[PDB]
Amino acid sequence: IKVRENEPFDVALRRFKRSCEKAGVLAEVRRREFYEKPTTERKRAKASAVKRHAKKLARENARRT
Amino acid sequence: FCRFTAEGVQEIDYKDIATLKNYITESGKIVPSRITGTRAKYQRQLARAIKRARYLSLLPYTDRH
Amino acid sequence: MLKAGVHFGHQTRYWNPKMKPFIFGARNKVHIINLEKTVPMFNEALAELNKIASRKGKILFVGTKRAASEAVKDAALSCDQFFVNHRWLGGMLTNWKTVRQSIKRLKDLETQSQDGTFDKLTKKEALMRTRELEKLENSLGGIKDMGGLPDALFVIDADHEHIAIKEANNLGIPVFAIVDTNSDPDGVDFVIPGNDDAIRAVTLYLGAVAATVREGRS
Amino acid sequence: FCARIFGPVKDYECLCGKYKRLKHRGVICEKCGVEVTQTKVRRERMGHI
Amino acid sequence: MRHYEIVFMVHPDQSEQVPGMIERYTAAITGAEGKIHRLEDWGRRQLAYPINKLHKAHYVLMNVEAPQEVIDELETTFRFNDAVIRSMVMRTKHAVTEAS
Amino acid sequence: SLSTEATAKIVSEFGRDANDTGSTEVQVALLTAQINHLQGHFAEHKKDHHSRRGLLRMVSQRRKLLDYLKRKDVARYTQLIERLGLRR
Amino acid sequence: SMQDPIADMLTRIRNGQAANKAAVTMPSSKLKVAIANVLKEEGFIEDFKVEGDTKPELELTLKYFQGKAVVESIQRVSRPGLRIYKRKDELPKVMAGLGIAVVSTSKGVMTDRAARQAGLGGEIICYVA
RNA sequence: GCUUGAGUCUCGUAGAGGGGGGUAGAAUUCCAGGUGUAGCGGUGAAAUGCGUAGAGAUCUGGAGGAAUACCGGUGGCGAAGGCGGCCCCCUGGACGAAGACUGACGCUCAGGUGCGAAAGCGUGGGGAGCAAACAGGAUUAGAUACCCUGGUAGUCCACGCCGUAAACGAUGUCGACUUGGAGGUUGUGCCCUUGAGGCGUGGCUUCCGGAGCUAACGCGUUAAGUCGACCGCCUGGGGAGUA
Repeated sequence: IKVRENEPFDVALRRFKRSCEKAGVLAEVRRREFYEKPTTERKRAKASAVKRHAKKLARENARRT
Repeated sequence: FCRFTAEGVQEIDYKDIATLKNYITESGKIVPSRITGTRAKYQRQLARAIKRARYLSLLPYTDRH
Repeated sequence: MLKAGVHFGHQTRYWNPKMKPFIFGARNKVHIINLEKTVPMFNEALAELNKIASRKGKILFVGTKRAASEAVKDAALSCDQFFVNHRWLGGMLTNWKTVRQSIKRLKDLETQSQDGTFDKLTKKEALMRTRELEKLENSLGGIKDMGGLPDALFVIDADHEHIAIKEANNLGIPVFAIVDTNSDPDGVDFVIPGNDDAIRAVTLYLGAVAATVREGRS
Repeated sequence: FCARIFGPVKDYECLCGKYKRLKHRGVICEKCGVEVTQTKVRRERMGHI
Repeated sequence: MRHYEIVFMVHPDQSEQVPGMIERYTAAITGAEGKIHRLEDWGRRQLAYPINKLHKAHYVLMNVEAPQEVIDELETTFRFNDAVIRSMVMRTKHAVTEAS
Repeated sequence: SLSTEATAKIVSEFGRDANDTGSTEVQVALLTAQINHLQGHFAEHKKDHHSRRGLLRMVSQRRKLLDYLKRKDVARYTQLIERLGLRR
Repeated sequence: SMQDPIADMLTRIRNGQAANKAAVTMPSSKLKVAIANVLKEEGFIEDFKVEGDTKPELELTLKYFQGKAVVESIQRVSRPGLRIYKRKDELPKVMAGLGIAVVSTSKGVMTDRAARQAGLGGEIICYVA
């Protein structure tokens, strides 16, 4: 939200901004709500997130080349 | 892995904020359940603590206006 | 002493025990395998392994496992028996009616590197004739001199050489396979569970079988 | 204080803590050929110059 | 009969004329059959975010066992008091004594 | 909601013991006492359509154990509805 | 609710094979005892026990032979919805003589062959082969 | 007459389940006041429109109407449909540890009754954002389509009517039986819960597979597998799910 750092910068540095939320408000307020997307993307999204872990366990078995 | 909502028995009230200023980000946000490893149930129970802290002005909605 | 120190194996819980029956899987941290049914089930094992040995059954030793692959060459080459210690070629016991022609390939190239085309050609091509020899030899060598098909089959892993088991069943050959509680126990002559992925397992397994060969050839 | 030249930091325990179980008591890493073994054997493990 | 963790904040203006009301409110619980678990007066602790006008309100805790029909009249009084700006209660069965 | 303070008393009156609650004159009066106190719920606010299947449940089950007391003891059946009053 | 007790029995017998066990329990009755005692008399099932004081726990001991199930193809005839009343002449002979049919006769539950010995019938319980 | 079926009681558990009302924070449109520019919106490009009668933007204050962020989890509730802030009043369904009982009191079902998102209409309120009808600039051989600037029914709430759907893991409901694992969510019993563990017992749901079935893809303890009970429906498409 607000970064200060007295005078050892000489740069804008939007570090804590992007560390707090920053864009997380814009992504939801720019276009129409669309009553459907939540359902959709909450599900699809996390399902694929679980696949990476599943990938971790299934990629180390053989691979003998 | 914390002795908060596993060994810390019986709902953690928001009165002792000397621990809740560790759960909120220095602004007013909440730290995901995938960051500070706690069971989703009590992250909602801590969500009840932070919610009433926002209703009794101990933990605001955000840092400043 | 309790076979290779402890032949009831080990198998970590993802041991998915359909096999549950065949082992009454006792556990030790990681878990384990088949206490009872493995210890007693090996005396009667060397019994069948003894009879079809005297009636000349040609006992093949199959182990595609990189580590105990030489224990396969031990129990097989030290006697006269045959083996398969490398990459299981798809069809060396089901398309063998064409791999016998591959033996014609293997056995005559041995001849060509000897007195045939050993230096009657450009050096540039010579190199390749020899090279290929090594590759098809390390896996086909233990079947090259057979005068038919095997009857006794000592398959080590089932978790990896399941097709080695399946293609032998293309002719119905009895399989003496040491397996697991998450392997392929269905379709054997004798599943002798417990550990089947330990260097000393194959040490006293094949040692206790190499001795049985030294008797069945009389 | 090397794993390959002398021996396992701890008993059958890798320094990176990759290998743990007893069944892999001889496995050699394609990179670091370090056989996990009893630290007592790390009295017999001599090195050279 | 019922547990209600009544936490309330009054004005730093009433920071001195409220302890007298502390006598009022809990004496009313005495006149309505009820025991108090933790009577506390911390002071005028600094608020989180300014509540419409001023920052830093005067917090006072009670956490009292009283009928719901009594705390109903009570929260009404809080909400209809120029001191209290915010005052909320929790649910029954559980009670505290630490609050620190 | 059928308070516990009343349930243990109905089983205390109608039932011949503190805990012999698996009998006819108990489960009926108990469920009847649920309705008798449920007045306050289906009188005010009215639009509880999901709570309607809850009603469906308990009222019909009540008519099921009465459905059995009828085939057994008609003397106690007319007596049960006579003491408490659960026919009307 | 598990509308047919014999179904609850033969299902546990069919899939008792689909599980390949050696002992299967189920609610017992004078009837099931009868059927299993005849299944024993032949060589379908092995020794059954009525172990149970007032609660008869019908415990069977499945029987195999060569390494194959003797009770291989089995199900019910007298469905609770369709009760098939058969006489003596129009009696069903499973497998032209390689399987039998348990029948509750005017004398009781026994093989259809023993029902012929009596010369009377009616309720043909189930086909067991 | 007796219980392994159904169900009730004693003691408890989590939530977008619902109905009626209220509250909190902040914001788009609009209005006014302090400052100030000649541009703003938007598109592949362009433009109608607005503006020097000081817009857009910025700060503070205010009246309406409507919607619930991070936490969020092929997770939860339910017959289905559908539904996310919180509190207050009331209540139900699902499930479980250890026991006491009635003793098959159970399941389903044409005509029928009830629930029925959304939308249209009759009535009393209603209008910020958006949007059928319509107008205008254009890509184009044309625009009553994709874009944009406005705007009415409507969107919201309550009382009724039509009683309609992809009202679809497209798989009706109930009970029993048939090798498992990684998981997610919600309880409990036992052991040194000394610690975020181990071994059993139920509901819901996803994926990989065995027995089995199928045209095949694949379903697979929530089955398209094996039986019994109950109900609706089909006999090539079009005509037409229409008069």
